[PDB]
Amino acid sequence: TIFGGAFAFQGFFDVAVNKWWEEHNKAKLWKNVKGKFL
Amino acid sequence: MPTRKSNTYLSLVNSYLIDSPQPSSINYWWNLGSLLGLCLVIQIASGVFLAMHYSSNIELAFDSVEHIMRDVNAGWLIRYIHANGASFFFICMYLHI
Amino acid sequence: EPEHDDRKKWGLKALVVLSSLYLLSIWVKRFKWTPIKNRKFRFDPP
Amino acid sequence: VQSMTSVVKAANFILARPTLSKIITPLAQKFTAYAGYREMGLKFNDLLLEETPIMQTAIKRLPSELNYSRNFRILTAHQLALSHQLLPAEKAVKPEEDDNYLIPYILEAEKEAFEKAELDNI
Amino acid sequence: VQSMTSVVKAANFILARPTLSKIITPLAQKFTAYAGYREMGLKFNDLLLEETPIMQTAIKRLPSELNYSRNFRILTAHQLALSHQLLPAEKAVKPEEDDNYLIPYILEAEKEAFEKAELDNI
Amino acid sequence: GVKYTTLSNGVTVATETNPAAKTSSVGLFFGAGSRSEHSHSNGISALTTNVLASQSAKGSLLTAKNDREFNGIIAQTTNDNITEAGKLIASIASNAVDIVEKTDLTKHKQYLSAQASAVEADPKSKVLSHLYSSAFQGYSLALPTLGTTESVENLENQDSLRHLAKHLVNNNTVIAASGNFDHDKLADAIEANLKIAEGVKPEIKPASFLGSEVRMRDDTLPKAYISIAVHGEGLNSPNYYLAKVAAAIYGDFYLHSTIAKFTSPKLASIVQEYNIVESYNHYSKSFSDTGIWGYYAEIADKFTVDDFTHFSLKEWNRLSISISEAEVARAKAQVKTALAKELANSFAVTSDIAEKVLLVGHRQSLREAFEKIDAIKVNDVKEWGKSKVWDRDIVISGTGLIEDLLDYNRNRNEMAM
Ligand code: HEM
Repeated sequence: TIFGGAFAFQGFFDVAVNKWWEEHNKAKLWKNVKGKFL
Repeated sequence: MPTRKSNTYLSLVNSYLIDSPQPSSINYWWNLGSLLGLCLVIQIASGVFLAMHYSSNIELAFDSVEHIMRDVNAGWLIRYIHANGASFFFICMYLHI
Repeated sequence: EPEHDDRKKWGLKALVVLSSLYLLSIWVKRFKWTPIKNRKFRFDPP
Repeated sequence: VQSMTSVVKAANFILARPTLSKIITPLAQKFTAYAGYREMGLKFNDLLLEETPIMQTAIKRLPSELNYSRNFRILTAHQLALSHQLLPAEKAVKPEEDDNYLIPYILEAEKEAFEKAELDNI
Repeated sequence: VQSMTSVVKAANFILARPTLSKIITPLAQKFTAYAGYREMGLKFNDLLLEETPIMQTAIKRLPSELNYSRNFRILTAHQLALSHQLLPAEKAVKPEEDDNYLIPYILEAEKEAFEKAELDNI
Repeated sequence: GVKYTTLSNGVTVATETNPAAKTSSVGLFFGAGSRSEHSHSNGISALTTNVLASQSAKGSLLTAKNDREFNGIIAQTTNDNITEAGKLIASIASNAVDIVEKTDLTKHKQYLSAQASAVEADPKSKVLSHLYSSAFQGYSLALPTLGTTESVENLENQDSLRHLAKHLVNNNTVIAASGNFDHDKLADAIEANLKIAEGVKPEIKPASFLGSEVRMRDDTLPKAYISIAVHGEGLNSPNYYLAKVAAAIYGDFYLHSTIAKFTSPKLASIVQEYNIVESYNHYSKSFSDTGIWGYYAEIADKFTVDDFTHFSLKEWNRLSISISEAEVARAKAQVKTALAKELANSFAVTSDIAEKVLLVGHRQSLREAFEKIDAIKVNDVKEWGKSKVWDRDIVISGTGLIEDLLDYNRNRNEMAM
């Protein structure tokens, strides 16, 4: 019963943090840099 | 009698954590004790999750630690939790004393 | 420190969650202690 | 730990000589004022370590009115420490109310204990 | 576990019919004799599991003389078990002495408990 | 014969005339209790009523009725002497100011102060009296009905004379009666003898419930006395009888009574597993617009106060869940009998009819009350329980051996699960 809210909070915080982290570190990630070294 | 006082295990848990009559005037310095307990617990937990991947052999010890850091999922997290939790355990113990 | 990226990201998640828990615990403690914080006494012997 | 009898004996040892009383008594008064217990509504005797058979016996023999006043003072001090607030100078325990009310009973209990020890040791 | 009322009801269910009584009663007597409790100074009622609120109530409701006799029988049985020795047939509890003295009290307690449960369940 | 009569002036004469009444009583009431006082003049309503009730009676029994809301003098006499009693109180009331002006209050103040102290001595009245105040701290309803020793000692004839002139007015006064007598003869007798000054009905001073705990830990007493209650429905509330029904579900208990082991309420069976409580009493006290619903309990063991509060409050939770039809049927019947019992004595009904006529303006006979209670289903009780009990703020009072009574948070948390 409790697991529902816990999972909701986990998913919400995970998605928000991931989006913010990727946006803030954008230029420094491998995914965005690979194209230059292709 | 409430079930928390009749059952022996719940009776003990009650006597120690539920109706334990603490003085009303105790400030936050009296919460270090429980903190230390938590520290011990986490250490033990981390320690166990390190024993599952650590090798006691001298030639394999350090290499096994690096295996934990680099290859084991969350191995770095548990290793650092254990190492820094030793220091934090002693910080809590020094403030305790 | 190959885990550096993931280490700092997990640290961010942990800080967010623990800070939320800490603020909630402060609120709940000041809450539970209002009856004792606001407690008064009177002492009226003959 | 130190017997109340011993500290009273030392205090009388000093007070009997103005040469040392005139020097220490002002210092003692300033120390007690700065000790900070008065602002919490406590008297010196309230601070004494109760958890000692001699101290428990002395408390049990305390008159009803003094015992109730002491209980109220202790409760007020606990409430103040809990609320992290102090009585103003108006409500604080003035120096003259530190009457050392509990010392006579503690000394009686100490004398009884010392007499017992001295008598059974022969 | 089984309510004494239920076992008494079953026993009366059987005993009301000689067709089954004439067959089982001899077997029951032989089985009680072979049970081995009589040779230790115990009656059937002494074996009953006391640690039950109904049973504790029934014992507390027992007359003084019966209670003392039961205490002596239990003590004698414990001593015999401890000494690994048994009473001879002369000193053993005769079959006619198994009077089921405690059954009425247990049945009264069971009736009270069942009445409580029935009344509060409506 | 509940019929009402309005005199040439606005005074209403309500009489519960009924044949086969053992004795008859008449009483003049004005709606000014401790509610309509303030701390400086607290107890003046009781003092002024005692002075009036202290007047010589022509063989009648003058007694003073003092209450939070209403206050008046009641005269009890044989049915044939009721008209004399009616004319008597009109004489008492018309001459109220004159009597008080020359009256020496010193002896009466001693009697009133003695009453108030005696109330404090009795642990139940202290706990209840403190309980009512703690719920309504800051408002006039918190004042003791009979006042307090220090408050009374400052009373003076001017205080009461100001009080009577404010409250003893035609619109704020009612006349109650009961017994085997003709209504018209009593009304005519009153009209020819009652002369009182006109005035507006004083606005009833507001009061609001505030959950709080008042502890008077008294370790020299042999038993722990506690009461816990919530903001129960008061008079002129549609749930007034519903609140009483809810209280009767848990009913009363006394450990040393022959009925203890065989009484219906679930809490009674629970507490006997350890002899937790010696006596407890569930009640629904109702004022003009506010009521307090809860229980009073006396615990003869230092170590079982917390156990009782836990179980009693746990039982309250069952109002909103798992309440049985048998309990509601029992509570409905028990309240109906208790309601009828209160109205047996002619004195009791005279007080009751005065209370309703003042505080609600209309009264319901037992016929109407039985029709209302009989219609209370299990659901209606459960909705009331959720509204007024489930997770609602409690007010706690306790005087003796309170050390084991756990603090407010613990008890209050038991009100929900
Ligand atoms: C009070 C309890 C404990 C304390 C204070 C403690 C303290 C320490 C400290 C200071 C280190 C050094 C780590 C570093 O230098 O980075 C360490 C390493 C280690 N401890 Fe603990 N320890 C405790 C309990 C345990 C337990 C319960 C286990 C196993 C169940 C354990 C197993 C290990 C292992 C395997 C290492 C080395 C593994 C690695 O660093 O990769 N310890 N401990």
